[PDB]
Amino acid sequence: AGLYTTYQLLEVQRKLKTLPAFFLQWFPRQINFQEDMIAFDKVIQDVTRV
Amino acid sequence: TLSIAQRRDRVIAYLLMKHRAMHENTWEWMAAQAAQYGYVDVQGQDYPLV
Repeated sequence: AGLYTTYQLLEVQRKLKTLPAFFLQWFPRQINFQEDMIAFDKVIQDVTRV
Repeated sequence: TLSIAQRRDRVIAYLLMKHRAMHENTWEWMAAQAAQYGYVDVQGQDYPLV
């Protein structure tokens, strides 16, 4: 003491947060593409009319 | 990628399937009416109510 208090540094206490993946389990399909856009065609055919 | 011959083929195949299925839907509907009410009212734009 006097000039300065001596210390022991004990191990650092890091806390690495993360946002673990949950929703990306329902998005299993990956496509890397250089076309401008992606396109889907959706078709509905009711076949229950009398 | 389709030829106009093939578009026609596709649409006709679909229409045949639609017709088969519409007839079968009418059978289902008639059966339901018969089983439930013990009578069936048959009607149409081109068929008087009997």
